[PDB]
Amino acid sequence: SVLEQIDQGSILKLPSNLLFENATSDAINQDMMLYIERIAKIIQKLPKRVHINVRGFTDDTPLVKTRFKSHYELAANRAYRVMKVLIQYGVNPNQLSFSSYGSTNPIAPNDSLENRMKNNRVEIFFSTDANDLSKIHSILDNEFNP
Amino acid sequence: SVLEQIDQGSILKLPSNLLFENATSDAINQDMMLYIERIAKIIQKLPKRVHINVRGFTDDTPLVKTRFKSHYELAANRAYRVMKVLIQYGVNPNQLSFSSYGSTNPIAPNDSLENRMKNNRVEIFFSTDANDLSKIHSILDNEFNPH
Repeated sequence: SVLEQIDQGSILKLPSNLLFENATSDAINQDMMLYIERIAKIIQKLPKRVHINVRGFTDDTPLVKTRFKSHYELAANRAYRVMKVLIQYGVNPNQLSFSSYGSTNPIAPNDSLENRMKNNRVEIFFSTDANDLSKIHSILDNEFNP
Repeated sequence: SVLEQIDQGSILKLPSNLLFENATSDAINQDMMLYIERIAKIIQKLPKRVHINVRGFTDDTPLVKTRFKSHYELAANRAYRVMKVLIQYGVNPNQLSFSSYGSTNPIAPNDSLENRMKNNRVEIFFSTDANDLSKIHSILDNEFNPH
């Protein structure tokens, strides 16, 4: 699915070759722009405390004819560009950040065309900074340990 | 107390204003490297399912003595350098990533130097990708709510 759940938040998975003109570009295709607007709009309906981290991943195919010096960098620029478009479409900048995994920790091994493709993605990870449990513990800790 | 807990994980706050040559640089002061080695040393006392994210934050002071074109970029490069020094000292690349908040999410209002200086931060966040509860919910959703 485009949507996956883990215990500390939600992940929207956007394949990089739908998003970007080519293997080393960070320019977003016109036909996906309003798909990102649609993500910005649904963000406006989420709990006030939601944080949105735009995450870049790449396969490990060596970089060729590009100003980008590493996968880390390509992934960073990609996640950043998607985050920028979310801001254009009205998302509060104080609810956003971007991240880069480069070619590390792939979804699939980098040994087929299909697999490398899965490793090429931007994930939009939705979580919150909740700390009630942490406050609870700390207050009880200070009360019951010296 | 360089350590803060939130319900999804742990936040280690680095002495960022000491680690970097100046506040608009991404070059680490070589004298301070021991501090990053120290952290690196301890990370291996953590299981490999732990994910380690280095994140950069800055004040909103207009950029000055730098090739970088934005706060987002300065904070990214700083988080990245720390991430790279962690790799240097043995931390597994497959557990590591870096993030930038630029000048967003200040911890203090940007309205005095000392407050501004508080907003320049590098932090390491520790978490996991646990999905038991989600799997449990999904199993029960398919069963009692089939589509």
